[PDB]
Amino acid sequence: MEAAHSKSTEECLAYFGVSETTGLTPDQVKRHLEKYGHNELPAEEGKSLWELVIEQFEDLLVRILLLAACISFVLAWFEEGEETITAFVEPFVILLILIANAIVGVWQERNAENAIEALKEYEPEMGKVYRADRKSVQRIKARDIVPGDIVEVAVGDKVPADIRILSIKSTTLRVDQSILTGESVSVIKHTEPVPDPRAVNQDKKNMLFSGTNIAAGKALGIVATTGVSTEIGKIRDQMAATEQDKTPLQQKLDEFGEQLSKVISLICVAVWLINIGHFNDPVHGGSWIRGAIYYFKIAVALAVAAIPEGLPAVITTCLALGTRRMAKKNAIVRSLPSVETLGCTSVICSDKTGTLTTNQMSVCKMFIIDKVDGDFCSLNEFSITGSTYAPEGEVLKNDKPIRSGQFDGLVELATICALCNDSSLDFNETKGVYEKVGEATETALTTLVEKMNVFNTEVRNLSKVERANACNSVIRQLMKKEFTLEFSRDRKSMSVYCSPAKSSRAAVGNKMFVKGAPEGVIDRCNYVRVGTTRVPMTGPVKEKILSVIKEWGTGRDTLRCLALATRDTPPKREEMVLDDSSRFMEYETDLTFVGVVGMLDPPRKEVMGSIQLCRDAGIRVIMITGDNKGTAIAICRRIGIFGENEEVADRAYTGREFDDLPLAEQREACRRACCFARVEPSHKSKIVEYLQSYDEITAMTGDGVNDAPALKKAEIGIAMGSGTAVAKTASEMVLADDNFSTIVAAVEEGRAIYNNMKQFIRYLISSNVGEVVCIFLTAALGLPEALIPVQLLWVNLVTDGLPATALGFNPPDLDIMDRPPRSPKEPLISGWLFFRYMAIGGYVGAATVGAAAWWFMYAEDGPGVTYHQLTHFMQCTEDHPHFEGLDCEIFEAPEPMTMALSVLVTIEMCNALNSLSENQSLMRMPPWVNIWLLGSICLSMSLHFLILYVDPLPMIFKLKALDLTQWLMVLKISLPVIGLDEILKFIARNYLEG
Ligand SMILES: Nc1ncnc2c1ncn2[C@@H]1O[C@H](COP(=O)(O)OP(=O)(O)O)[C@@H](O)[C@H]1O
Ligand code: ALF
Ligand SMILES: [Ca+2]
Ligand SMILES: [Ca+2]
Ligand SMILES: [K+]
Ligand SMILES: [Mg+2]
Ligand SMILES: [Mg+2]
Repeated sequence: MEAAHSKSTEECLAYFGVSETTGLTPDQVKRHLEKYGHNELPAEEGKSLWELVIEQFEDLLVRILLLAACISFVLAWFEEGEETITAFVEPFVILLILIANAIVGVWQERNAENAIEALKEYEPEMGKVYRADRKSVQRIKARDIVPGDIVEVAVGDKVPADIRILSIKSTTLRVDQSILTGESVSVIKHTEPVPDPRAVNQDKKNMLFSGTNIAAGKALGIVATTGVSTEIGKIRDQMAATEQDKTPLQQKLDEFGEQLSKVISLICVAVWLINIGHFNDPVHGGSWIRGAIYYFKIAVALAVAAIPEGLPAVITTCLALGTRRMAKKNAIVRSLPSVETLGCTSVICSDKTGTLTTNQMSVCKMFIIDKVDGDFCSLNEFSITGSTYAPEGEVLKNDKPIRSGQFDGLVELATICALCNDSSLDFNETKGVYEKVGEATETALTTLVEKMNVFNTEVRNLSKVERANACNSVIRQLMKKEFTLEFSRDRKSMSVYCSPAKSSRAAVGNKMFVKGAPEGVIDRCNYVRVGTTRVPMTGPVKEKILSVIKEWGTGRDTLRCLALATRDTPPKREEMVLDDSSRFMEYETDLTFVGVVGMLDPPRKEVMGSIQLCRDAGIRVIMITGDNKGTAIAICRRIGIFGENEEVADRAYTGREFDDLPLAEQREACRRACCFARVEPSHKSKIVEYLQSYDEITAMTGDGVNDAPALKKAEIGIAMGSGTAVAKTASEMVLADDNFSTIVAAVEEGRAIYNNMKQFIRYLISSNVGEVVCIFLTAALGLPEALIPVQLLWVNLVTDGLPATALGFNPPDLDIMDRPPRSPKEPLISGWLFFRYMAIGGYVGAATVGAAAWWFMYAEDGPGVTYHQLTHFMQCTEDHPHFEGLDCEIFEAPEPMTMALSVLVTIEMCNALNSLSENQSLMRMPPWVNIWLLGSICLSMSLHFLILYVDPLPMIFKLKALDLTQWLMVLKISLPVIGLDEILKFIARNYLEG
């Protein structure tokens, strides 16, 4: 606990009784835990109140049905309806379907959040600290850090706790603290005291807040506060939902449901108009109000029917369900649209180092100069065993193990690697493995030096903890590190200014030690070290040096190379201005070349596969990396971006080559090229922008801070679990797995959600069109009514519920990942599908009217009215326009009506079976692909039998239907709807378009 940023570095140190370079003792940590608790926020809890999630009423179309239930509650309250109790059923036939869908949505949401919180909580967040028990920085669960330990944080890192900056290791420290202050651009810090106890966070320029991100630099601090006392910890409970509006496809279907409300309204008012000619008929006693309320009831019931009340839930669900599956593949979705968007992605740009490759770097080859004599130049090459970051392995020259201290050239090589390095190693006592701290490239150097052991230091007798940095530390004693010129990607190198260590001999020379991408560094060398000697750089030498790099980079190990050099006579520090990062390169000139290291960095197993799948899915994959063009192309081949032999001249480019081109041609290069190399963070962004200028959906994959811009710019930003917090922050998705395959899976899933949405819509429209076709085909053709207000509410309850919501659990179509991506601006409803909705809608409307007619005319229990309906309904009371005045009222017979209602349900349930797949056959995609659907259907059929045969019920609705033969008819009329769509799918398949 420390109230102050306004006290000096010293004061804070003294406050906790801590040696700045060593950090807390075990016993100091034991106390501070007890006195302050773990560094975490208890919260973790309650993201939605059981109630909250229930209130996914409030939606577009659900509020309509909600209203509809009130009028039925009020029309019932005035003693009537048409029958007395039949009016108190009405409201529950409407609420029921609503409750059902609500239950499922709520369930899927709860399951999703659980699954997500399982994934997020899985891998523990780690911090880096100096503590007294270990000389080198060590990594602990952030949870364990307490006020008063020395914390190290560098570029990319999430600040783990609220920290008072003690010492800035780079020329600058830049923090992205948007999450706290809203401050959108990164901001500069210093280590000087900020006197005002009052001062706002923005003015605490010597502090670093838990949850912010280091955008540039490296720093050392002492922790002031942790857990709930944390500046961000105080404010959590609060905010008006920095939470959010719905997803593009959600807004699309919403707009589609808005204008389906239009059309249904019209057909509804139309029912009420097309009738009310029947608003004087004997049935409601001819009153000049009664049958206007009745046909108003027919309208409303028809609206509730036609309306897809479950559309808002089924999207919500397919979404939550998509998330739940992504979480099961260890992918964290930070932003809902990510799966649907990724669904129609035509291009996946991707970083290389740590993203496409494993980022488990090992130095396996290195060389220095051996002989230089005129046009002859020769190198001492070396091999290094050990693939891992473990200091165990040996240097080989000519298959024989050497003692690197034998070669002065290697002594300097080791010296630079050690000194020009912001990273180190830590040995995990539990996992029992040597882990990097800071960047892999840099750490590889660290582990290299330990292997080279150039001062023959005695290490056989050291713990695995001590052995980690021993040889490095030895070098650190040999030279004092005045300051460092942080690595920056423009010059593609990094520097370190040093003076000799004891101050034993003042002015025997300061040095700068340099490491960097070989082409730039070698260009800034005028000399070439030969052992302890120096000689002028020359063409033949450069050509030699470079060719062996080309060799290693392009070879079968595809080595990642770094050149190392010393500046023998640096500027005086006084002539050096550190404020301006753009002078660092000139400072790094007049160099002496020492040598080269080549690094092994294997491509991930899963990658080549995923790329193949993208090809098939019509998706492009571009590599975009700061690394050398040689090695980047070599790796593309190894990954399958390029085949092992292809002129690539026209479709791999460096940054320079790319910038050399005119804008027009840059844009076009992006369309054919798959490999961009030696490229800055601005370029990654620009390339993505270019792709986006073909109105395509672009995804960026990456691990590093140099990916954030592109990660942000892209439609979907996918960050590695292993990578930086800043890359993760700029992302919509995070592979905690680091498993590239999930990207493809995620594509497939977004594709499937779309297709599931489609099938739902097809199912409802076509079916509910038939329900409407039906009522208008009677009223026009001039028949007795086929259904009543509650009978309409019944087909609705039982066709528009779980059989529909179920489609959302349809499996992926069989060819889903074999057609190219959908353009995002495609007509939601295809002209051709609109037709298919009508074909089906028409058969359904006609099959249900034809059913009641068949009861009347052809049926043996029905009166034998024979063809021509006997031509009207006029008959009325006893024996009229005497046209076989044989039977009196048979109209109002429940039999014809309950016939139709049973064809409607049965047939609707049939073309749900067509809605397992857009254009696939029940022969290839059978009904048992979706069991959930089949259950729902039984539940409906089941519910529909109940209503018919449990003896109070049929009165509330209508008389039952002769099991044995009437059903055989219902089924005979309804089954063909399947045969119809299945020809219609045959059309769209065996002719094709989309
Ligand atoms: N810490 C460092 N110090 C000096 N040079 C580096 C360092 N890290 C990387 N480099 C060099 O700078 C280049 C640019 O790195 P970057 O832009 O991050 O792309 P990538 O890491 O994928 O190569 C690398 O290819 C490597 O040659
Ligand atoms: F890991 Al890279 F460019 F390939 F930063
Ligand atoms: Ca409905
Ligand atoms: Ca329906
Ligand atoms: K983005
Ligand atoms: Mg990377
Ligand atoms: Mg990198």
